[PDB]
Amino acid sequence: DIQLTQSPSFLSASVGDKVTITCRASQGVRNELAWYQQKPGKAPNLLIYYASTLQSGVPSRFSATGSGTHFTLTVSSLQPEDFATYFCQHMSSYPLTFGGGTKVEIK
Amino acid sequence: QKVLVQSGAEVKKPGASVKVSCRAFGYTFTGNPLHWVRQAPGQGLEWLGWINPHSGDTFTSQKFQGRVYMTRDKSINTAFLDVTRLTSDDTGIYYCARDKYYGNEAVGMDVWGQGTSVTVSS
Amino acid sequence: AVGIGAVFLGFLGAAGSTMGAASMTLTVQARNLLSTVWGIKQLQARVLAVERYLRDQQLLGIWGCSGKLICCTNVPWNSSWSNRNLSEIWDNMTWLQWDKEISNYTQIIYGLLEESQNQQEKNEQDLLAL
Amino acid sequence: AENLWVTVYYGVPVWKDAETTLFCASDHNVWATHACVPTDPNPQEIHLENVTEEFNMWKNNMVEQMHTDIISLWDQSLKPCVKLTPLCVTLQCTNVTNNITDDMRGELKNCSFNMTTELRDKKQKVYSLFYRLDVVQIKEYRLINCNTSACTQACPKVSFEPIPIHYCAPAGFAILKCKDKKFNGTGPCPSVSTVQCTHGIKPVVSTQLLLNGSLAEEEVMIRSENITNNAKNILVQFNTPVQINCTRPNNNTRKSIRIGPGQAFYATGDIIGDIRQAHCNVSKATWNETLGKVVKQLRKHFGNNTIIRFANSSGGDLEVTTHSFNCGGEFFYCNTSGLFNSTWISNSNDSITLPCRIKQIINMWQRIGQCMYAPPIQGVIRCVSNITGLILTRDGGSTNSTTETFRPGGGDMRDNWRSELYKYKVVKIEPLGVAPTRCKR
Amino acid sequence: NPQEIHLENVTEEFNMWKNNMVEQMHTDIISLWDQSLKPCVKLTPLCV
Ligand SMILES: *[C@@H]1O[C@H](CO)[C@@H](O[C@@H]2O[C@H](CO)[C@@H](O[C@@H]3O[C@H](CO)[C@@H](O)[C@H](O[C@H]4O[C@H](CO)[C@@H](O)[C@H](O)[C@@H]4O[C@H]4O[C@H](CO)[C@@H](O)[C@H](O)[C@@H]4O)[C@@H]3O)[C@H](O)[C@H]2NC(C)=O)[C@H](O)[C@H]1NC(C)=O
Ligand SMILES: *[C@@H]1O[C@H](CO)[C@@H](O[C@@H]2O[C@H](CO)[C@@H](O[C@@H]3O[C@H](CO)[C@@H](O)[C@H](O)[C@@H]3O)[C@H](O)[C@H]2NC(C)=O)[C@H](O)[C@H]1NC(C)=O
Ligand SMILES: *[C@@H]1O[C@H](CO)[C@@H](O[C@@H]2O[C@H](CO)[C@@H](O)[C@H](O)[C@H]2NC(C)=O)[C@H](O)[C@H]1NC(C)=O
Ligand SMILES: *[C@@H]1O[C@H](CO)[C@@H](O[C@@H]2O[C@H](CO)[C@@H](O)[C@H](O)[C@H]2NC(C)=O)[C@H](O)[C@H]1NC(C)=O
Ligand SMILES: *[C@@H]1O[C@H](CO)[C@@H](O[C@@H]2O[C@H](CO)[C@@H](O)[C@H](O)[C@H]2NC(C)=O)[C@H](O)[C@H]1NC(C)=O
Ligand SMILES: *[C@@H]1O[C@H](CO)[C@@H](O[C@@H]2O[C@H](CO)[C@@H](O)[C@H](O)[C@H]2NC(C)=O)[C@H](O)[C@H]1NC(C)=O
Ligand SMILES: *[C@@H]1O[C@H](CO)[C@@H](O[C@@H]2O[C@H](CO)[C@@H](O)[C@H](O)[C@H]2NC(C)=O)[C@H](O)[C@H]1NC(C)=O
Ligand SMILES: *[C@@H]1O[C@H](CO)[C@@H](O[C@@H]2O[C@H](CO)[C@@H](O)[C@H](O)[C@H]2NC(C)=O)[C@H](O)[C@H]1NC(C)=O
Ligand SMILES: *[C@@H]1O[C@H](CO)[C@@H](O)[C@H](O)[C@H]1NC(C)=O
Ligand SMILES: *[C@@H]1O[C@H](CO)[C@@H](O)[C@H](O)[C@H]1NC(C)=O
Ligand SMILES: *[C@@H]1O[C@H](CO)[C@@H](O)[C@H](O)[C@H]1NC(C)=O
Ligand SMILES: *[C@@H]1O[C@H](CO)[C@@H](O)[C@H](O)[C@H]1NC(C)=O
Ligand SMILES: *[C@@H]1O[C@H](CO)[C@@H](O)[C@H](O)[C@H]1NC(C)=O
Ligand SMILES: *[C@@H]1O[C@H](CO)[C@@H](O)[C@H](O)[C@H]1NC(C)=O
Ligand SMILES: *[C@@H]1O[C@H](CO)[C@@H](O)[C@H](O)[C@H]1NC(C)=O
Repeated sequence: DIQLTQSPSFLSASVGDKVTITCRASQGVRNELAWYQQKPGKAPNLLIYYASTLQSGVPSRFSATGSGTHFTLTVSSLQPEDFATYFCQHMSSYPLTFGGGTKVEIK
Repeated sequence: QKVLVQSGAEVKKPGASVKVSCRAFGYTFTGNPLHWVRQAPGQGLEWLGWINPHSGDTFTSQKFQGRVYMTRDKSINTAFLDVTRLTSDDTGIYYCARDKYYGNEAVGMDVWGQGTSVTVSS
Repeated sequence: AVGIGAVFLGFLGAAGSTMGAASMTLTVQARNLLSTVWGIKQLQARVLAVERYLRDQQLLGIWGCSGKLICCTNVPWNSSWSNRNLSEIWDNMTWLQWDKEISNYTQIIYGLLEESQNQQEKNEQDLLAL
Repeated sequence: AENLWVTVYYGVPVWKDAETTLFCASDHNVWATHACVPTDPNPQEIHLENVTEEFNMWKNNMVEQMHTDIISLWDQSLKPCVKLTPLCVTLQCTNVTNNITDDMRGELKNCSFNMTTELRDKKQKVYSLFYRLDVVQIKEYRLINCNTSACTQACPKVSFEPIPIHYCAPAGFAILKCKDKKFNGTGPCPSVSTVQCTHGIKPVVSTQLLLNGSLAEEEVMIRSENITNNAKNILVQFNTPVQINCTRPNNNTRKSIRIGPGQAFYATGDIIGDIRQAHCNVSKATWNETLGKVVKQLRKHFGNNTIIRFANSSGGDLEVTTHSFNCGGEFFYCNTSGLFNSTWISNSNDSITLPCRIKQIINMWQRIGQCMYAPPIQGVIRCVSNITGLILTRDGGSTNSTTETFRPGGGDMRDNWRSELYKYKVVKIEPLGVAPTRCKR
Repeated sequence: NPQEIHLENVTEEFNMWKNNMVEQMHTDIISLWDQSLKPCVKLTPLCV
């Protein structure tokens, strides 16, 4: 399968600070990437598709950039309800696999 | 308006068969494909596969072929996932998700069901 | 990415899609055009629908585009009708906006197609005479 | 260096605003569903993505078509019934005074009169209990409609209960539905769908209170063609229905008098037991909280510090000045004075009782010279309904004062249909189009 | 000269007791009987 690795696994930050989370893919995907957010014991929600486009209704503070193997998700200004498990998932070839899981925690 | 609703939680013995339903509201059922994914307790999301409600074509992950089946009924706008030979490793929340599917190819899962909890124990 | 084939969006589901995508569902809209106070609210409406469909079919037929959903013609696109390039037409605009834009030049284009079809028929008759 | 050519596309998804004749669909009654297409068991709604459509409830032709259809069905249902031309005679009327309450003083007239029989050369002396609103003194009285037109008795086997009706468009036409919640009936709707026909709309005839209608799924909705214009009726749609219990408790007796060959007139013989006023009950706390919601929604349009007052209807016919409706064949006109009587300043189990007067001679639509006589209903009658909206009218409008007064309104039933068809429009598909392409024939 | 086309090698299922032609003829006959009597005199005075 295609391996998706994430950095950092855990992260402590304050409201108003900036968070940058990196997804790295063993194989090359041009823009076949999706960023999701899942809260504790709740269904996941889509944040980014095509690695650079916000999902409708997503706050504009979110942003993402990257092509090939290196991708970054940026939260410009942390918000109180933005603490959740962040996922990055590829769809270039079967099967579709999700990232390890990045958890943002308040400081 | 786009919503997906599943059946209730299931508790089964090992080796049985479980049927998870998923009905769509607010959008054309045949107009998008449906992913079937699962999340184990405290683990990540495992991609079981996805089905095309219009043509009826299905794709299952290579580590699930011959074990999990998918079907749909357009008359009631529902998609069924049938998982057989249940084991203790199959416990978790099954999710049915609508893909954005712009350009007749996978783009992203934007609408998700409430999640059906399936448990397997002796 | 990965795909599993085409999907069905409904009767007018492709209304909001681009012209390139909307042209892949022409038949979907095409086949739905034909089908004592309430009973007489049906007869004349059915007649009107039949007349509208037959007017459209005759209009297509007198251009040489009979029995076709996409039809090329010998009438050049006079740029005065529209100055947009194809790149911004077929990939960044829908058919409703196009109908809004070109509502003024419809009948002259229709007459041009009619006369071009008549010329084509006469030319074919002349050619087959030899 | 373009070398572009015309290319004809047939089947293009493009539509234009159009007016056409929608036909009825539904799953003895006045609303003739026996001439309606069967409704599909699983109606299909096509959800149009990226489509934004201009809607206007106050210029919808669907309302006019529904008005015409309802009037036509009402006229058709009454054609085969008995015409009470002989009923126009001198009436010897006395006061019904046995077991009557202080609120029924002279409300019922015991009227004796001569009448025709099946034999042309014979007459029968009969009597009936009429209502004070239905007779006018010439001890000698005559029916109110006698100097305007002869009244047609309603066929007793036909039921007045509303049945849902769907309005499906013909071929080549589509019905666009606005799914946008919080939509106020005018402007761009970005959430649009295509439907073969609407939800089942019940033709409920009511004044000053919309009954058995649809409810707003988000909050109370205020709609007006021009809110700043006091002459325009304000349509209020509730989200929580207000239960109203309306009863006539008189144990009426129906007798039949043969007025001709195969012609029967249904008279009110005698009331078994006590005689007391018909009335309606509305929960007081529910009405208070509904009025609070209406006030807080109206403050958005008329300012945050304005005083919002609810008062009585200004005046006019009994149809408009009172909540007029039908409850199991009998026509109620209820004095809605306990409802719209309050002032609101920005900062248990009892119920409001609305007295009601029953009428048999009815002018349903605003038509002079076409009246209907409702036969009496055998026994006590009760009906429970949902108040789902209001038809208000703003009083005055001068800038001198900071107080706004809203009074109940109605009369024109087009507003009643408009509250249900506000989220619908009809369009005609234009499948032909011409586009530029490099292709050449 | 009405034309009858004789179908060879054709066997068809017939049922006289479920024929809609009978119902249509019944309706047409009743309608014609009603129509013929509409522009006639009504003997309402005769009830004496
Ligand atoms: C809003 O909706 C609510 C709920 O749908 C409406 O309330 C319902 O109203 C209907 C009709 O008004 C009512 O049904 C009647 O119930 C009566 C009591 O159970 C029945 O007696 C009555 O049957 C008689 O009438 C029918 C036609 O109306 C006949 O088909 C039937 O054979 C009966 O007629 C016989 O009896 C009468 C009286 O003795 C006699 O005159 C006749 O000759 C014949 O012998 C109906 O079934 C429901 O019970 C109501 N339900 C509730 C919960 O209240 C409400 O009216 C709606 N509001 C508006 C404004 O439309
Ligand atoms: C409704 O409109 C939206 C846009 O307003 C449509 O989404 C757009 O779809 C196109 C093609 O499906 C996308 O183009 C793609 O862009 C990516 C990245 O540049 C490229 O790799 C692809 O090859 C393709 O060109 C476009 O990005 C996308 N826009 C957004 C904001 O998502 C949508 O498809 C429309 N819906 C319907 C039913 O037509
Ligand atoms: C209405 O008037 C009629 C007649 O005027 C009343 O019928 C009479 O009832 C009494 C009993 O109280 C009988 O003795 C008479 O023979 C009846 N007369 C006829 C002609 O029927 C009737 O009771 C009155 N009803 C009401 C409500 O006042
Ligand atoms: C029914 O008709 C009879 C006869 O026309 C009426 O009785 C007459 O009443 C008038 C007064 O209005 C007298 O001058 C006649 O002498 C009466 N004649 C007879 C034969 O009684 C009777 O009043 C009528 N009934 C009603 C209710 O109007
Ligand atoms: C009055 O309003 C109540 C509440 O909306 C209606 O009760 C609903 O009836 C529908 C039937 O279509 C059900 O699907 C809902 O679940 C009911 N809701 C509740 C809270 O009971 C009631 O039917 C309405 N009555 C009338 C006569 O319109
Ligand atoms: C409307 O409300 C009044 C009281 O507010 C009701 O009158 C009561 O009716 C009950 C019948 O169940 C009697 O037992 C009581 O004695 C009555 N009390 C009074 C003060 O009248 C009336 O019944 C209600 N009507 C409806 C249709 O709900
Ligand atoms: C609304 O309330 C006013 C105030 O009570 C009503 O005016 C009354 O009208 C009656 C005649 O029906 C008079 O006897 C009263 O004296 C009037 N009241 C006052 C204070 O003068 C008015 O009728 C009510 N509106 C409706 C439609 O009933
Ligand atoms: C509607 O109800 C109101 C309230 O009862 C009526 O106003 C009353 O009218 C009577 C006249 O018979 C007065 O004695 C009361 O003092 C009035 N009460 C109030 C609070 O103003 C009104 O008249 C009724 N409307 C109709 C048309 O009868
Ligand atoms: C009948 O009663 C009304 C109201 O009580 C009264 O005005 C009328 O004069 C009475 N008629 C009689 C007693 O004839
Ligand atoms: C009928 O009589 C009533 C009361 O006598 C009156 O108000 C009405 O104007 C009359 N109508 C006609 C057409 O004469
Ligand atoms: C409410 O109606 C007004 C009438 O002009 C309109 O301008 C406005 O857009 C409507 N509200 C919304 C949310 O569209
Ligand atoms: C609404 O009515 C007021 C008062 O007559 C008028 O000034 C205003 O122009 C009207 N608005 C529209 C949109 O017609
Ligand atoms: C009405 O009167 C009839 C006849 O006396 C009786 O059978 C019936 O029970 C009465 N109904 C009520 C509600 O009193
Ligand atoms: C109306 O009647 C129903 C059923 O009897 C009852 O539950 C409700 O409380 C009543 N409401 C009023 C306002 O009388
Ligand atoms: C209207 O409200 C006033 C309170 O100021 C009260 O005195 C009066 O009795 C009310 N009238 C009705 C008919 O509810």
